[PDB]
Amino acid sequence: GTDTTLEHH
Amino acid sequence: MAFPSGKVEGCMVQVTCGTTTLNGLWLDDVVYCPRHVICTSEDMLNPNYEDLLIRKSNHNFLVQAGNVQLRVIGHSMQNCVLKLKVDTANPKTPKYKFVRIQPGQTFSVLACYNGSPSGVYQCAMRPNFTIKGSFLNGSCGSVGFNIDYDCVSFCYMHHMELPTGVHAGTDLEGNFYGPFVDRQT
Ligand SMILES: Cn1cnc(Cn2c(=O)nc(Nc3cc4cn(C)nc4cc3Cl)n(Cc3cc(F)c(F)cc3F)c2=O)n1
Repeated sequence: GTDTTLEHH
Repeated sequence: MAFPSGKVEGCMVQVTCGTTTLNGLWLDDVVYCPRHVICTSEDMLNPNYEDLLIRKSNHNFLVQAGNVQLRVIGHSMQNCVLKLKVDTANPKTPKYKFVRIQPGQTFSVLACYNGSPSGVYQCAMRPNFTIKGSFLNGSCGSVGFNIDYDCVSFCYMHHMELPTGVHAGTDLEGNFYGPFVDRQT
């Protein structure tokens, strides 16, 4: 269980 | 007349969690920002903050002071503010205190966008605990302050614009001024 929200710089 | 903003400009940072981004305040080795940052777009309407906090790890926070990324080494939630422990103390930390103001009192606001200071002006808290500020999109996390000799009194962290165009936010301990909640309604 890991957060997979894509990071946008 | 607003207070000179130089002492506060050096404390402003950008905080990003996934695609959500806003302004944070970097004092000593702690970054203070609205907890709304841990919401994705879907969560913003009705966030369950306790549950979102569980899902995030330190490495899901991207903190940038200008071009320099700061390493987040801990995080906690205090009322409506998130506190991010970073591995670097801010060398421009002024002498400061946190204070809660009353209606009728004035303060200076440093409006910021994406971590970068944009303007300074003076506001007054109205009797219903809203302020008629000058804030655009991206200004969440901008702070209000007064200068008391060598000491910066932080009194306001901006959260949201209300439907009538006035603004609402918290003190630096995360407690709202007025009967508001940090949700997109
Ligand atoms: C017009 N105006 C005047 N003051 C404000 C302040 N403010 C803001 O800057 N941003 C907000 N929502 C976000 C959207 C995002 C989109 N991305 C990619 N990242 C975002 C980050 C934020 Cl914070 N909001 C709305 C808002 C922010 C809150 F912190 C809150 F608790 C409820 C809310 F409805 C906003 O008012 N905009």
